Amino acid sequence: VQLQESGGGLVPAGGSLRLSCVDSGRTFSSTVMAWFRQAPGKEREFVATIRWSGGNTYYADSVKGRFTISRDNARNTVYLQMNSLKPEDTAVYYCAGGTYYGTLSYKYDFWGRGTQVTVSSHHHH
Amino acid sequence: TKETVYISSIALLKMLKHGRAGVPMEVMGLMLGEFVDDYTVNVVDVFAMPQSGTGVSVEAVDDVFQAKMMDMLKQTGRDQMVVGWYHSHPGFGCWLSSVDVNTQKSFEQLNSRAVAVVVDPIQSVKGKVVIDAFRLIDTGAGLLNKANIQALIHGLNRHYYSLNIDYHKTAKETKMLMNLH
Amino acid sequence: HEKVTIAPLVLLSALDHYERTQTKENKRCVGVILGDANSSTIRVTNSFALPFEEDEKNSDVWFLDHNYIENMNEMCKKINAKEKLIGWYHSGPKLRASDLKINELFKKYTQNNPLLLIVDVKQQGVGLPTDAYVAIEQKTFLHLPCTIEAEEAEEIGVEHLLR
Ligand SMILES: [Zn+2]
Repeated sequence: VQLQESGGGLVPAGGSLRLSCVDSGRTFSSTVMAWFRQAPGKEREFVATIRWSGGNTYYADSVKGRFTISRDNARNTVYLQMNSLKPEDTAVYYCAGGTYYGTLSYKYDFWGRGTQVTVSSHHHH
Repeated sequence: TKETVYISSIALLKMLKHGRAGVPMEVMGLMLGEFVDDYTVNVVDVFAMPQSGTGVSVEAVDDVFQAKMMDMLKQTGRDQMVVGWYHSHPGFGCWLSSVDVNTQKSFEQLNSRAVAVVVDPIQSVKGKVVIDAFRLIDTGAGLLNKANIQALIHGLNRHYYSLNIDYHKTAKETKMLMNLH
Repeated sequence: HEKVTIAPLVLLSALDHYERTQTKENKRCVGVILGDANSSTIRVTNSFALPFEEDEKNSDVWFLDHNYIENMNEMCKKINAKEKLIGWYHSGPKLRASDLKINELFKKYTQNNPLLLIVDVKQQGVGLPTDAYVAIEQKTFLHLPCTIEAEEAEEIGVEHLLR
């Protein structure tokens, strides 16, 4: 599968994580990468989107001022830096790619398998 | 950078079909999608307004029709906001009359980023699609780009300016289009 | 010499429907198809989605909203008089056990023997993502040949989207 997420795990509240996603570029061409997240018994939710060329970025309100998405496009990598984490940020995180710069999950072309972020509700940074 | 309206496959086709079926009348509908950063408007879908209007005013917009449609679309997983409106001018070409300016004003009140799309579906049969997207300019009312000023002046002249247009397609849609062909 | 003419938008709308409703592995989506059936070739020119629910574990329980077909067709009639209700579609990939029964209920909204379009939304095959069926005693489904016919406006649309 073309996208492989990495990073992610358990962090205390207030803590920091950097998620990465590497694209092998062997079946889908993309001009846009996004992060999505899915908590159990909630809908998939948009986190952040970036254009390969240009680096323009767009963020979900619940995530502004604390997450940063960026891309090393010569190394085909996307990053999600997560700061000031809150227990409600707990979810499986998916990178996705395609040509649609925006928010709708079904407009993206391919998906990584997801990586679990668990923000502790007891332990703080 | 240049603001750009991204139009999905079904939105373009539904527009083309509705404009063509309304010839010789100017027909009209609403466009659904989302606004993103400042350089990006996605048009995901579109639906027709009935031709109750004599022509294309604010009056041609059927509030109870719009609501009933939005409500039923919601029950089948289409939940996007209204990002503007489109209308056809059959053979007249892509620009705005003064009445369209007024229609667009009233759309900008609701939402400052609202877009107006004009299709000429008659000229489109020459083998190329004739569409554009427009917004009013009166907010803004030493290196520069000469063609950008030339445009920003014709803009002030007619009270509106054009946006770039692009088409989005999913990899799946791409595959399907290649078989409908 | 029964033939079906399908407009590309219809198939693109089945696709968009199936994707936006996040249709799970094994599940299916269902709608209505609109066009002209007064002649020996059947013209499918439009479609719209239905709320629809079935029981994966029990194929004899399913729910179709009849109010919704009535209310939507009414609204389609206000934009195009000529596009009538002629059948229904689903995403398949194959014919399901409850299909004859569903088909029987659509008969009350059509003026033909309803056409069933099975749209392949998974695109894991070689050509036309669509098979057209009609019920007939001879009660069983008859495969009909179908083809793509695009009123010129749509056709250059489809080609503009590929360039
Ligand atoms: Zn006009």
